[PDB]
Amino acid sequence: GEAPNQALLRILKETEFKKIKVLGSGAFGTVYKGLWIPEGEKVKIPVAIKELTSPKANKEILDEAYVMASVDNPHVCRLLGICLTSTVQLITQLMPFGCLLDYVREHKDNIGSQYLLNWCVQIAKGMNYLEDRRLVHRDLAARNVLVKTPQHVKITDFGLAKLLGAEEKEYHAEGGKVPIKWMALESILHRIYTHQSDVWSYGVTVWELMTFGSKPYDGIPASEISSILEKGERLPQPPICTIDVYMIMVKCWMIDADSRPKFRELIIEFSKMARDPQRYLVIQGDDMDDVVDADEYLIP
Amino acid sequence: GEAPNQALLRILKETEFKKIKVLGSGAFGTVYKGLWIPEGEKVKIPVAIKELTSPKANKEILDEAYVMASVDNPHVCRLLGICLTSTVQLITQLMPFGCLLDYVREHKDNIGSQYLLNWCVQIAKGMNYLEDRRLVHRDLAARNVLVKTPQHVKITDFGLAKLLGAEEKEYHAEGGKVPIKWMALESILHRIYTHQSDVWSYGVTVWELMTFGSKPYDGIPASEISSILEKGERLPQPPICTIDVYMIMVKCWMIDADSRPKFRELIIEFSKMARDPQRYLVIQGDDMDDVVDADEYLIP
Ligand SMILES: CN(C)CCCC(=O)Nc1cccc(-c2c(-c3ccccc3)oc3ncnc(N[C@H](CO)c4ccccc4)c23)c1
Ligand SMILES: CN(C)CCCC(=O)Nc1cccc(-c2c(-c3ccccc3)oc3ncnc(N[C@H](CO)c4ccccc4)c23)c1
Repeated sequence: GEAPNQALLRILKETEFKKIKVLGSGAFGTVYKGLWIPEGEKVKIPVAIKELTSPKANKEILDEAYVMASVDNPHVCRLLGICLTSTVQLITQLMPFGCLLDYVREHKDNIGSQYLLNWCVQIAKGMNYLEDRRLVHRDLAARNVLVKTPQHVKITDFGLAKLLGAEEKEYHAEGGKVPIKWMALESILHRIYTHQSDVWSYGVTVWELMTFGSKPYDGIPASEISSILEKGERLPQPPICTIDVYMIMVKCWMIDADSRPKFRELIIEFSKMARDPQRYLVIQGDDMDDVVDADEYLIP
Repeated sequence: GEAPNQALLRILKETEFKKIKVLGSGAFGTVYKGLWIPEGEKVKIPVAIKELTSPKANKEILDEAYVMASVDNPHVCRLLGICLTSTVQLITQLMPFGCLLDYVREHKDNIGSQYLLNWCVQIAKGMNYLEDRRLVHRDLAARNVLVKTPQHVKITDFGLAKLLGAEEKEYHAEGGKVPIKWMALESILHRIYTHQSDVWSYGVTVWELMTFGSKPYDGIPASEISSILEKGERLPQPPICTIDVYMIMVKCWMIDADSRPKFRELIIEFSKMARDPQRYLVIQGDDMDDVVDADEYLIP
């Protein structure tokens, strides 16, 4: 009827792995840095460990496990396993440089156009993988893209992700509590989510990167966003962005979802731009200008 | 009778230059970071400014000015000028990375053998220049070599330097107060200073670099150093040093000063070693070893 999901859910013993330090905490619970040492082999795998014993929350962690266990792509984070302790723990590959949002914020002065454009390509590849797997992410943002190395990023945080049937094109949400400033207008108005609603969020994610981590609609409270977007207002053209790049962003933000580009198209277009990055992003780097070194100023 | 010293002593107005920050203070006085802007030209020269009104000290500052004004070489710091304020100020090119001693101490983990050996060559070139100018430095150490860039260092601090006559081979000091752990044995015993006594100090300076800024004879008080050296004891072979390199150090430390190498020989020998650095210095860089990244550990 539909393709059997034959993904393997690996169960790990708590004794196999070692918590080293807390990486962060919040409403999601807390995330630890750790080492995972399977008894049989001589390997030590660096890992991130996530835990929250509420009933609804336990169901949600396992829903997140299902999705991470079912994805396998170089630009998306996979679940390594779970540990069934007093509270359930998710285990995944450590992404040492943290989320991309924080990375761009505290490396503005050393991030070149080659890296910005390559990230855009990589995220588009991960999303296209997810689309092929009939999976709608529903929470794409710079904070949900992690950095394994500065040249390799991965999509993560599938806590809102939803699978789709072969005979199904959208997902009608309920209750909500979704990040408003990253979601498509049809999602705000009618709680509809598509692969093309993820493309909107991709647009906003790209906007974050090009603005080096600025908050979208900084001065605006969530309740207005709907009407602003209804009026035809969008995120402004970032300083470093040529019209070429900003045109792609704007295309991701059109009312007619089918008019928006597909992730495979976005891969291609950003791939093209990555071949000649300084034509498409204008960055200063890539105090006074009359300064001269003493041993080039010779006796007059 | 002897070669006229036709060096120019440039006098600068205090209004020409701008103190930006104190770089350091001590018995020498204080040194400021600054910018020098000659009124006529559109240049802004980064400079270091040094001031101490004692009578003997004023004579000494001017003696230091004489020497710095009389040297011109890429591996020695020249005097740009002096400013005749309430107290006299020496002005020279800023060496932004500070003294080499501090540099090696706080970059151990990122200093490769190529840099260590090249520095050794550069210092030897500067000293050979000084020898040609008939000038005996008398205070060569890692602290008196400044870093313009990580790949270009310069000799400085001529406060003990002495000029020599064409018919003269040594300098008999008086009073003293000279750094004991860097000076040759004949200087400790008989207050004699030569170009070959500077070579001893060069040996100790190289030892500092190869030990990444260790204090020579760390546990020993100054009064013993004479007898230790008299007994045949020397600084130990640093961990990273091949016998080839340590042999050069030891040669710099022989009783018979004429047996010690000349700076021109030291230039050559270290130059040769700089062509294949990892043959002559063994450094680890140039936690566990069973660590494996999660996306190279595939499902068993
Ligand atoms: C609530 N979310 C929608 C927003 C997530 C933003 C966030 O705070 N992410 C986050 C928080 C804490 C840790 C990590 C994380 C890090 C990390 C490493 C160094 C410094 C800072 C963060 O590395 C990671 N590697 C893999 N996953 C990570 N976190 C996700 C959950 O965000 C995760 C999911 C499942 C299992 C393990 C970890 C991570 C990532
Ligand atoms: C007492 N001496 C035998 C030991 C000197 C060790 C020392 O403290 N040197 C020192 C002290 C203060 C400033 C400098 C210096 C720096 C510098 C820059 C950044 C951070 C730290 C230090 O840069 C310099 N560029 C040129 N000369 C410098 N100092 C020498 C006197 O050490 C100097 C001599 C004459 C005029 C100006 C400066 C310097 C160098």
